[PDB]
Amino acid sequence: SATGLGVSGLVVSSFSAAGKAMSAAQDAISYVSSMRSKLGALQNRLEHTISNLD
Amino acid sequence: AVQQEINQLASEITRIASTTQFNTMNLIDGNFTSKKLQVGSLCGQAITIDISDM
Repeated sequence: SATGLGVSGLVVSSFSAAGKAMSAAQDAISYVSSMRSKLGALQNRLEHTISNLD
Repeated sequence: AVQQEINQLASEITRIASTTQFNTMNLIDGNFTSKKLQVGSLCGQAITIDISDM
């Protein structure tokens, strides 16, 4: 969610808060990258498990 | 007769100062201080635009 990723209420109305919004949006790209890394490596396990059980 | 033009021209300098704008902000009235450009991908990669009163 926007709360779970820290992008709830990004405020861009000045250089300082707009840089704090850039930091949060890049950290959120890094959080979603690491979550999709877990789901990627996990689907690697299951394509191997299906190749094994079959 | 010189003073007529030396007063009208000095009024024109202050008309340039309060009238010239970018995106509706005054540039050369002296209130364009500490106005950061953001010139890269990360939080706070600034260049500062500063202009004295003209």
